[PDB]
Amino acid sequence: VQKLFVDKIREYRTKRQTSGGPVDAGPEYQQDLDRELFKLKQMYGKADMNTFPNFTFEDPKFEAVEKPQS
Amino acid sequence: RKLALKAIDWVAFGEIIPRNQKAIANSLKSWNETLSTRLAALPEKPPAIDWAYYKATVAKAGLVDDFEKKFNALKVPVPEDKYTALVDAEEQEDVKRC
Amino acid sequence: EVSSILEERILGADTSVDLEETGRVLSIGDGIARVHGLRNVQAEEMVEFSSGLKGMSLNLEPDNVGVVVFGNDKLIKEGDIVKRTGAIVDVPVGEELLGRVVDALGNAIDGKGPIGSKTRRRVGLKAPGIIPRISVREPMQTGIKAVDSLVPIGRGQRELIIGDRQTGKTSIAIDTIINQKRFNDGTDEKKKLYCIYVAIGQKRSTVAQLVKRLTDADAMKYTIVVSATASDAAPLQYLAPYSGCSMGEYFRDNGKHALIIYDDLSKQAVAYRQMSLLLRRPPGREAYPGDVFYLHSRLLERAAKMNDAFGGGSLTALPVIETQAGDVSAYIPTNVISITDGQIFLETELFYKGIRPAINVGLSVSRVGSAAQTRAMKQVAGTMKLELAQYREVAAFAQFGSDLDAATQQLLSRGVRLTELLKQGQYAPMAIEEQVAVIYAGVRGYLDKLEPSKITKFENAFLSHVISQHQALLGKIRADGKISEETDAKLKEIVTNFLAGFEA
Amino acid sequence: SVQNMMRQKEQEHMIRWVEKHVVQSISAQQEKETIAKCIADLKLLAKKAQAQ
Amino acid sequence: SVEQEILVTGIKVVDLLAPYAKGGKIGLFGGAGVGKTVLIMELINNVAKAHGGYSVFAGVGERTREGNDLYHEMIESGVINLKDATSKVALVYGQMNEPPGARARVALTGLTVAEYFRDQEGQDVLLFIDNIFRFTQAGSEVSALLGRIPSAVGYQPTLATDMGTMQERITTTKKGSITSVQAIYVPADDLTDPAPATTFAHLDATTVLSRAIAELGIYPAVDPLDSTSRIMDP
Amino acid sequence: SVEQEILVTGIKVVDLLAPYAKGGKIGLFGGAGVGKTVLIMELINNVAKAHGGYSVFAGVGERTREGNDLYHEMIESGVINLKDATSKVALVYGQMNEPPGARARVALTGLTVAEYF
Ligand SMILES: Nc1ncnc2c1ncn2[C@@H]1O[C@H](COP(=O)(O)OP(=O)(O)OP(=O)(O)O)[C@@H](O)[C@H]1O
Ligand SMILES: Nc1ncnc2c1ncn2[C@@H]1O[C@H](COP(=O)(O)OP(=O)(O)O)[C@@H](O)[C@H]1O
Ligand SMILES: [Mg+2]
Ligand SMILES: [Mg+2]
Repeated sequence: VQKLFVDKIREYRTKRQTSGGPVDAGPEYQQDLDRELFKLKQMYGKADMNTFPNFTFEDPKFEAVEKPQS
Repeated sequence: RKLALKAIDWVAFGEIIPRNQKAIANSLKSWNETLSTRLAALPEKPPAIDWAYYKATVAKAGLVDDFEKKFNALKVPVPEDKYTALVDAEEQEDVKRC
Repeated sequence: EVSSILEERILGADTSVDLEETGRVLSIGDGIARVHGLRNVQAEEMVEFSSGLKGMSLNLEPDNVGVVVFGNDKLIKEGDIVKRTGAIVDVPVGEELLGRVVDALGNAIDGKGPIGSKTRRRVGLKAPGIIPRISVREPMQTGIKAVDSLVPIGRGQRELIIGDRQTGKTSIAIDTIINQKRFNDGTDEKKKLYCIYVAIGQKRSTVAQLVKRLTDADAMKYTIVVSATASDAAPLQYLAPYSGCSMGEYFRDNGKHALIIYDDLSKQAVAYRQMSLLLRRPPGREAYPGDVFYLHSRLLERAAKMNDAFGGGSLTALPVIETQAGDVSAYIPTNVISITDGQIFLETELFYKGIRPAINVGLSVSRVGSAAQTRAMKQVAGTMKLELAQYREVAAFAQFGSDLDAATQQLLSRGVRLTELLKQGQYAPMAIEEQVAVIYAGVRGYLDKLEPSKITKFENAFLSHVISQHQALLGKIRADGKISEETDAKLKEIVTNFLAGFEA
Repeated sequence: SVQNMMRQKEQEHMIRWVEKHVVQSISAQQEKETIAKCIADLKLLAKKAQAQ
Repeated sequence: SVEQEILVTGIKVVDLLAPYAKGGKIGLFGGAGVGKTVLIMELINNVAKAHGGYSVFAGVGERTREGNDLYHEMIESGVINLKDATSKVALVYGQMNEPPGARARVALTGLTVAEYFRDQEGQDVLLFIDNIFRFTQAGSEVSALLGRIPSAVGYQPTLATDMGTMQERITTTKKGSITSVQAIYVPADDLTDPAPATTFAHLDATTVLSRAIAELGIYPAVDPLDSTSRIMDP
Repeated sequence: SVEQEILVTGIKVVDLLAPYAKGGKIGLFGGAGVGKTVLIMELINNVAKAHGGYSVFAGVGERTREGNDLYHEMIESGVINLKDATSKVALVYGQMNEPPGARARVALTGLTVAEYF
């Protein structure tokens, strides 16, 4: 069964030799995972690839009142 | 971080006695109970930023590290203390009147 | 490096030849194969067909053998080859399963990766006898104010959650998993708890909503979920209760503590009745076989409180049972009632009258009694149980009562206000030190002048006060365990200070 | 979540090519069948000596 | 899929106490002659014309008259068009004149067309099924000649397995979404019968109709103290 | 026997209002939380004092958790003894998780021992 085994190892290395990527997928796997990630990134969040976030916040204005005693 | 203590909010601090204004003194104790729990929600120190695992797991380089180089040497300026002095200013005039 | 790991597996695979003890198929139909041959199969032994499905041989007959199928029978044609494995059914078990989703046979269905468990365990083992057990004393904390006050659960007791459809039977057993987070991140090793949840015949979308609820509360790093859903075959909903006790007995055998929830056991007696009547066994009452009592008894008797010479472990079992129109006098609602210790009876009438969780404390019992409560909770709830029981005698005078004695008007006045302390929102489990303080505010008499609609608003205000401003008192009831005379006075001016200036 | 998700997309598309491509390659190896019988029985010669 | 929404209908009892959901399985209970076919005719009136994608109606074991009052109330509203290629509704019909081997494979034929739109295309599909009690009953007639001992009150021994084999294809996956409304006959007003009391595990929103409300004149007779939903959640 | 004869056990409420015949069968109504397992442990003690006859306990399909507490409740009351031969009972326990043939013969095994004495 080792002679059957190396026959499998041959066909993995011809699958390693790629130049156009998915040969058997075609437009079916290309339209799927592009629409699948964009449906998941819409649930994930709108964040850029290199834009680091920076912002500031405003604290509450500590006001005062009057009370006449003594 | 920094954290200072306070005095007892037991008898006097909820009996400020305005012109039937026990509601304003009741709101004064209600802010101390809310902020002490919000200070108990988050600790003084945040989590640590592992830098070495960021390079291998996000190994599409350039765009990953440039945000990690700009957000690392940033600074967080806290809000101003302009209203901190004027509220403490009216305590100095009323204590001379009391 | 995706090509390298695929080439790695196929050289690491074992392609070796062996012998077998095969036998041809006679007649496949409705999920019961009849195999001719297999002259040396034991009872309840796992075989496997030619397509890839597996089978468990239940009937050892003279001229054939009746083997149920773990799948669908459209892949089994008459004239196939049924090889022998040579072993009874066994599941992987260990520490590596913590935080995974498994089916009834230990495979991974969540798609994170395969289990790395190095051990293996049978599902048909026996209970410990009379000698390796000891009486139950430690508390199992649920986090529901009505359970820990009136119907407590010890660490080794079996407690039945019985009620109709849509009354919060799954929700009582889903915050008991959430509540043990406060011990499971700390240091005290003999107070941690481990939870297992078995779903027997529910739809896949419901289990996918419940894992996300336990992922949100960060309570899927110490929980295992065993899912045998509705679409899966009839014997996989039979193994799945016995495939969870074998994962809850590895923690009992090694000095640790555990918890298991069968959701629900009334769908295992149905998935087993179908297997019986297709194997031509003599029926009985409601077409159940003669041994449905022997099916549930040897599953619940595996919950035990071990002693110190064997490790000191434990196993706690909570089965869920769905009645029909509130008739507990059926066949399966009377088998599991006479096996276990006490029941929690959730009604549907109290669910719409405002009482949520709708626990009826008139019919709920626990026969370990007060020996599983802490000393703090035992002191206040012993009078509350007597106070509520005097109210339920006189509940029928409330609709038209104003011409009664002042004691009877008082007994109504305390019963309504003790009820409002028992109501509780979903996914908010409390602590025992906070639970004893709220009961102490009510049973003493500090609420008979507050209006009955304000008892909920007063309680949420009072609890957020004593967490931040009296934290050093709720460390001297958690660590002490009892409530002394020093803490009795110290708690006394606290609820008098808050009640004085409250309404603002 | 993009670097590890898309790796599983070509992990399954890798084996989707091979198992349909093995059966079209071994169908003409009848010259390998004459040694496939000659290697089987020597394992059986190794196997029948185990019970005996 | 795990996400939940709310799909608004316009009925006052339904939207208040038991809200329906996008991509969620909905059940319409109740006896005989209380309004299960009219209430399932109302949701084709409101929901199906304002909806973007397509729609499928499978009718399993009901009167052959009422499959003609649907073909003639969907031409005059323009949903079925007999002159060009702009229709939006398919129809699959196996009625109560068929042999009992044919009333138990029609509901599997309804959700095969409705699986093409969800999987091979990506649109949002609806699905209306009336009735679905006639899938269980039509398998309890061929059973005793196939050689099976009966269970409780007269159903087959494989009752809750082939029900759960059909009801696990009507789901919302990561390739589409199927809203589904189903009418479920309850035999002689008893929700403890083994055919309606095992469909409860497969439904998110149950709308239990009742004859004790309908005999007051309150229409639609929906029981408020017996209808639930999974999204009644603050 | 050709005559009825009263068995005396010492208790004032039993031996006066609902007396016990010698040889007859007695039905004990009541369950948990009422104080039943004390009345079992005390009728063992009094017959071995006033009459001189031992007893057998037969647990027909009984729980393992509740068939362990009765072992240790009898130890702490003297009627069973781990040090010498002054015990007053013999325990037969066919527990609940056993096959349905083994839970039906326990009341026969626990009657053979009672026929020896
Ligand atoms: N304490 C509570 N307060 C208010 N609502 C609750 C509470 N507990 C549960 N519910 C609600 O009750 C509904 C059904 O509860 P749950 O599913 O737990 O009941 P169940 O009887 O276990 O369900 P099933 O009949 O499917 O087994 C849920 O929508 C949940 O929101
Ligand atoms: N909008 C409505 N409100 C109340 N009752 C109705 C309504 N529409 C029809 N009905 C009543 O329901 C009965 C049965 O209608 P239908 O829904 O066709 O039957 P079924 O529900 O038994 O399939 C009719 O007799 C009719 O009087
Ligand atoms: Mg539930
Ligand atoms: Mg109709």
